[PDB]
Amino acid sequence: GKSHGYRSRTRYMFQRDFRKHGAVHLSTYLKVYKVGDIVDIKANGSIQKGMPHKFYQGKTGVVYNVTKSSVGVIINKMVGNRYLEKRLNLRVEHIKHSKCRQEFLERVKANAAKRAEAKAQGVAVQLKRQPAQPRESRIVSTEGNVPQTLAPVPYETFI
Amino acid sequence: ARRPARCYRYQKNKPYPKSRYNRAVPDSKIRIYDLGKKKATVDEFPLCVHLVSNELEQLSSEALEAARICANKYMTTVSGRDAFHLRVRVHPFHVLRINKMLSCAGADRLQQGMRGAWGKPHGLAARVDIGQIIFSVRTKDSNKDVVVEGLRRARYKFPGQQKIILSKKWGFTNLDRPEYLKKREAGEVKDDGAFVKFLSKKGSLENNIREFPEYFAA
Amino acid sequence: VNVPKTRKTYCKGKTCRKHTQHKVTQYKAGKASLFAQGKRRYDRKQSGFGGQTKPVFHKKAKTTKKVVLRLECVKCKTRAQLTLKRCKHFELGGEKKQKGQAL
Amino acid sequence: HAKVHLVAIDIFTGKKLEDLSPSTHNMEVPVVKRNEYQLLDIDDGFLSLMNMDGDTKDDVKAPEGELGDSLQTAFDEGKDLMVTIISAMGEEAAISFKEAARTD
Amino acid sequence: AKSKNHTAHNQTRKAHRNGIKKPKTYKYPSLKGVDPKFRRNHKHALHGTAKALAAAKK
RNA sequence: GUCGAAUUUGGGUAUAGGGGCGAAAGACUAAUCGAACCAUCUAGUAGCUGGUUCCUGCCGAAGUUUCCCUCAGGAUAGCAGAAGCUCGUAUCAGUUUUAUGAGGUAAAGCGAAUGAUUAGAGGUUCCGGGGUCGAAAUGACCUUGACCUAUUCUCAAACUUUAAAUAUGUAAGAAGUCCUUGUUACUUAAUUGAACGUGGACAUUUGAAUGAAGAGCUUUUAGUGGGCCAUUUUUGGUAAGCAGAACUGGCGAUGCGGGAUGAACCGAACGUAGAGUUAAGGUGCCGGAAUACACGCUCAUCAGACACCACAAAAGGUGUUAG
RNA sequence: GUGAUUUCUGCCCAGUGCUCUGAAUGUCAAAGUGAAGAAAUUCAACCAAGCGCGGGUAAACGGCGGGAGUAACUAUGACU
RNA sequence: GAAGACAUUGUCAGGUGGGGAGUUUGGCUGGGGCGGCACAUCUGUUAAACGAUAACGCAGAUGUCCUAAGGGGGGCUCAUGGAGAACAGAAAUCUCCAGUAGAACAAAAGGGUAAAAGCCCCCUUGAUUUUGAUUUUCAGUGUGAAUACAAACCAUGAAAGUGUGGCCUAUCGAUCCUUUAGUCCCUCGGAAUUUGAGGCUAGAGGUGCCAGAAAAGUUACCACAGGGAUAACUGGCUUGUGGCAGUCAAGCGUUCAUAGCGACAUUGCUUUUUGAUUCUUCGAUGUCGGCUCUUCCUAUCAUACCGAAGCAGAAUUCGGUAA
RNA sequence: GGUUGCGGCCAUAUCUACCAGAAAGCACCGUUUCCCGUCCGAUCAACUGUAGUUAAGCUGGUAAGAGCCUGACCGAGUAGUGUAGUGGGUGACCAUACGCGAAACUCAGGUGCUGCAAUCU
Ligand SMILES: [Mg+2]
Ligand SMILES: [Mg+2]
Ligand SMILES: [Mg+2]
Ligand SMILES: [Mg+2]
Ligand SMILES: [Mg+2]
Ligand SMILES: [Mg+2]
Ligand SMILES: [Mg+2]
Ligand SMILES: [Mg+2]
Ligand SMILES: [Mg+2]
Ligand SMILES: [Mg+2]
Ligand SMILES: [Mg+2]
Ligand SMILES: [Mg+2]
Ligand SMILES: [Mg+2]
Ligand SMILES: [Mg+2]
Ligand SMILES: [Mg+2]
Ligand SMILES: [Mg+2]
Ligand SMILES: [Mg+2]
Ligand SMILES: [Mg+2]
Ligand SMILES: [Mg+2]
Ligand SMILES: [Mg+2]
Ligand SMILES: [Mg+2]
Ligand SMILES: [Mg+2]
Ligand SMILES: [Mg+2]
Ligand SMILES: [Mg+2]
Ligand SMILES: [Mg+2]
Ligand SMILES: [Mg+2]
Ligand SMILES: [Mg+2]
Ligand SMILES: [Mg+2]
Ligand SMILES: [Mg+2]
Ligand SMILES: [Mg+2]
Ligand SMILES: [Mg+2]
Ligand SMILES: [Mg+2]
Ligand SMILES: [Mg+2]
Ligand SMILES: [Mg+2]
Ligand SMILES: [Mg+2]
Ligand SMILES: [Mg+2]
Ligand SMILES: [Mg+2]
Ligand SMILES: [Mg+2]
Ligand SMILES: [Mg+2]
Ligand SMILES: [Mg+2]
Ligand SMILES: [Mg+2]
Ligand SMILES: [Mg+2]
Ligand SMILES: [Mg+2]
Ligand SMILES: [Mg+2]
Ligand SMILES: [Mg+2]
Ligand SMILES: [Mg+2]
Ligand SMILES: [Mg+2]
Ligand SMILES: [Mg+2]
Ligand SMILES: [Mg+2]
Ligand SMILES: [Mg+2]
Ligand SMILES: [Zn+2]
Repeated sequence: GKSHGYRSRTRYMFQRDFRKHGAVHLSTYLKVYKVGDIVDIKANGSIQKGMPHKFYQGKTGVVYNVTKSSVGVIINKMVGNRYLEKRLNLRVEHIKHSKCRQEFLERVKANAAKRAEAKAQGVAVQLKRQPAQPRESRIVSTEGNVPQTLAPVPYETFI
Repeated sequence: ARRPARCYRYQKNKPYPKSRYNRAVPDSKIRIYDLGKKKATVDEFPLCVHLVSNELEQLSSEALEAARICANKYMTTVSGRDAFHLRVRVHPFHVLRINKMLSCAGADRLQQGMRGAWGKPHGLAARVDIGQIIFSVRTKDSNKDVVVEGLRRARYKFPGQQKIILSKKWGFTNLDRPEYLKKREAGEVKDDGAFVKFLSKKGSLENNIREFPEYFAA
Repeated sequence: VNVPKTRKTYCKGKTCRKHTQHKVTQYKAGKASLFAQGKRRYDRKQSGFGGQTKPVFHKKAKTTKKVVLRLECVKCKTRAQLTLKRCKHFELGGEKKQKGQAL
Repeated sequence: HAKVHLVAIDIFTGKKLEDLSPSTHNMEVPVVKRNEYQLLDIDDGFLSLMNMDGDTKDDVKAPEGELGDSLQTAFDEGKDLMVTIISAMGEEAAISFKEAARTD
Repeated sequence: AKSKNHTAHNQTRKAHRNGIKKPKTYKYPSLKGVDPKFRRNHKHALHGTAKALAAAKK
């Protein structure tokens, strides 16, 4: 009859890539993970040990534990009408920093430096970002760029 | 014996082709797909016409058989067997399922209803789109009138509306008349037994040299 | 299956506390004795009229039984046991399997 | 409903037995096996057999069946006695006698 | 006498009637499941810190 | 039908209920019989049908998850009320933006893997089947087939290089950042690290948008666990006002204007009244509202007249009209 | 059980029953017997009927099959 | 007279005992039954590119097997093809070249694997112990399976490491009772010793209807509660099947398509066949057929009037207006 | 810049056929008493650096080279798709409004970069 195994309906989700089978380049293990890092989860079909269940594919969480060769992660899963926090244990292969924070800290440090240098002359640093403002008035000249006139096209079968 | 065609006029189910999973199908009625002087060169038949679809349907292999037979036989009887090259451009690859049920009087004692009503293969069909070619014919310009009439007489076997169009291409190539003509008067066109190969700008130079010699012999 | 007649394993014998040698024997039930609380209560209830009074089992479905080994430390002389998955055939005395031979 | 009435003959005793069951009762199905043993010199009423490898089975005791008598008769001139053994639930006896006198 | 077997109809509405609120957050989250070897150190570490501060502020 | 006998019949007497009696029908036993009548245990048990008696006000549902000899029933979770409690603009939001992830559907491809598929073209047999020349030859000619090479026509839910839109994860700060130096039995070749701290520095532009009707928390319990319809995606079937799913909105529980008529369609949701303007729909008359204005088409010896909606096709016509 | 008379009531005892065997390496309860133990108790050997095994029984319940070749036209099949 | 410590009688024990008593005789389901298991599970697809998602949907599989097919280490590289070597040939063994896996990895399929996860060799038992934490099904219970540490004892390798069964996704089991191992621990309640018994921790004995009752039929002599949640009539939707009608033209028709026919196709119509579903009725709509009686429909058998013919007349055929 | 050892990124780095390569380095290259492994000092082991050769490996270049990578108003704002209507059509299906937006194809360009340490006319 029906069937729901541990790895059901993952046939494409866990395929490795095109032209990328084989061992893994060492940079992944040369990474270093601190408690509190925000990390994305992408399964790697080559290492059956310590895989994440398909539901946690492509999700993002916060590390909370570190062991000899694996990592503890916290995820929020929507079950019923609430969220429950699940704790996972994953080998370092299905793991990679979400560079969202990598860039965000860049913004923060640049922000602080900007604030300080602006305060060096007291000039209202104006920190917050803005969405795309509507563009401004402007003049367009036609020198060597005389307007060119179009017209709709008649019809033919083109075969 | 054969269920009327109106029961399979539309595309109602996903394509269901014969494969290692089907393993029990009949054979399509259509076996010959290119007719006429098929060994003709490319260059002796410039004119080309198409029988194009203006619908979204399924065509029974039997219908293809009837149309092919009628069109071919007419084209032969009038214009001589070697004045055209006719070709079908579809293939029945979609299997059609049927739920065979007892048809005796008093079968109420045996029929079992739709309880377990998976079908059984009994006929093939081909799926066709708006703007897809069905029949393609190439011949000399002197026979446009006869060939177009043959195709018109052929449309009557197909369900739905189909147009007849005169392609502005040379033969079955992907080129229009003047472009092919200039390219052929230049050396970069070498015919093959049925189709034609084209000298390219890419490739290993001496290999291009060994063929198309007169093109380099400028 | 085939299982060696000897095996070296951790032995919690209050003297061993380290892997020691161990003979192996297959678990056997042991004779069901009277005077046990269950049996004697059951006899009391079965007495008198009423006929059968406790359920009797009919719908046997499994064909095999988990096999259980009986380990003893050759030094400390204490008995430990452990289990194996189901198997229709079991065998301790084993002619060790070979590869090169033909049919 | 639908029930089953069946008659089956005993494997070893040869007696005739029969019963009927509703078509849901699953009475036990015995497990048997044919082994293709070889017969050595016929000793006293026992039988003396041969594995493909071993010298075992001083068991089933030279079947008294009339085909057993025919086997005993055909034995004394030899010609490569082949036999089979049925061993349903331990109680076992030889059922079939056969010959491959090739040794070539 | 069949019976309609399964569906998720109206489940989304029935849920969103009350929020899908984020679970919660806190300082000092639970330490259950963390590396016990690390926990054993950390406990004595805090112990030593607290003793040092008490003796200093004394 | 039978009428001299296995005949008909009065009175007495015998047989009492799981018992009697039966020339045999499951018949008879006080109109009661495939288990008589009377009382009591007894208001017997019921997952099943029927009813359930005053007014107003406020809030307001489910026909779904899991387990059950469970399928007309329960438990559990979900949906609801009530009681409140701790605080007072927030650790919020069925939303967008910015930044950063994950995916193998639509589409597309087969002169790219797998599988299918039409046609010629060029080679290749110490090697296929042959025929012709030959006694044969690793001798020649034709033929069929194979095999290889470059092309060509067409496909896939259990194929795929590529790869959408819509849906979806995380972050956008004080629980932060920086600086200095304390603790440890952990770890490091090592005061190196790790983790938590001491102390100091940085505020309303404190780190996008918009809103916030307050925010958060706890109990406890009713009803519910037969659903149905519509657009869109979609499975079996020829189909169905059929059966089965996905997302959303409805109907049930709901009236009001319109579709004549109707649970679902269109508008729009309702305390009680007055005035004004509109929706969807209409403006010959029934009927409130222009026999308004304007450019064209059509004459039917079964015209045509409005979505869901209450049906018509392939094929034809010097009917007519414009191309 | 069958149903005047007349005329006949064929074959099968493998199965199920009934009956009759019990010389017997079959099986067995309670009582009793022997051994071990301080005792509770344990373990042995022994056993009636019955059953097992072996005959009779169909006016007892009942049952009473297939496949091939064959004769001078063919055909069939006395026959094997 | 007969019989005699035997009969008989009393109490236990085994046997026989539908004559009699009590009781049961699963669920799913396009009515129910027969059928099958969708009744616990696993692979791929249906599944609509997160997740979840039904059908007696599609293609399949499990109730096992393995002291190695586990663990570690080391060496090597496969399927296939070409070219050569006595017997030897399409196939034996040897050698070289090509070889991204086209092979193998217990088994179904799908992933994954090349100085390996494949093949061969060496050493071993981590298929061990102590209890926790976490993931999947989910109520965030259990069972199953799996993951990451901790504390010992180990194996392997020079070593870093690796190892808590099978490369990953399936291969399995509560309370009571019996039994085994551990502690040699607690208790037998007037106090002692020794048997015996009862307890704590951890396994085994099976519940496949697989979150787990112990269970054979018949009712046409039947009974009760109910059901239109569900069958047999009519009625409504659908038209496969049944019946009826066109479009096309290869041929038939001595010649010639249509005088009349008409293959291979294809578009419809009808509800007088039979299916298909289950909307209404199971507190009852009297269910075959015949008899009598009225009206209606047209797809016309005859009658009226016409047209056409392979229509001399005669006769006949086709067609139109027509109920 | 060349070369070597250890690498990162993993083809712009692979493959096919040719041509060149100072110095050093790498390499092929000589031998079998010992540790050691083989059917066989071929691989692996050990010793010499002496007897020789850049022939090969390796590096670099060459090809209207295959492949591979990048880009483009080339294809195409097409295919596809979110949202709307009492829009069209008997229907199959199709336009229209506000939005997002492919692949193939064509053309053009490119054919390894780089870290640590040592050594080199
Ligand atoms: Mg992927
Ligand atoms: Mg008593
Ligand atoms: Mg008793
Ligand atoms: Mg179901
Ligand atoms: Mg009767
Ligand atoms: Mg009476
Ligand atoms: Mg009452
Ligand atoms: Mg149950
Ligand atoms: Mg209910
Ligand atoms: Mg009810
Ligand atoms: Mg409940
Ligand atoms: Mg409830
Ligand atoms: Mg998919
Ligand atoms: Mg597609
Ligand atoms: Mg494509
Ligand atoms: Mg393919
Ligand atoms: Mg997103
Ligand atoms: Mg209540
Ligand atoms: Mg329900
Ligand atoms: Mg209701
Ligand atoms: Mg409403
Ligand atoms: Mg008003
Ligand atoms: Mg008026
Ligand atoms: Mg016209
Ligand atoms: Mg006794
Ligand atoms: Mg006896
Ligand atoms: Mg009874
Ligand atoms: Mg049922
Ligand atoms: Mg999904
Ligand atoms: Mg293995
Ligand atoms: Mg290895
Ligand atoms: Mg669990
Ligand atoms: Mg370890
Ligand atoms: Mg594993
Ligand atoms: Mg158990
Ligand atoms: Mg016990
Ligand atoms: Mg169960
Ligand atoms: Mg009964
Ligand atoms: Mg009945
Ligand atoms: Mg109904
Ligand atoms: Mg019916
Ligand atoms: Mg029909
Ligand atoms: Mg029909
Ligand atoms: Mg009718
Ligand atoms: Mg009905
Ligand atoms: Mg009724
Ligand atoms: Mg009534
Ligand atoms: Mg009536
Ligand atoms: Mg008419
Ligand atoms: Mg709307
Ligand atoms: Zn020990």
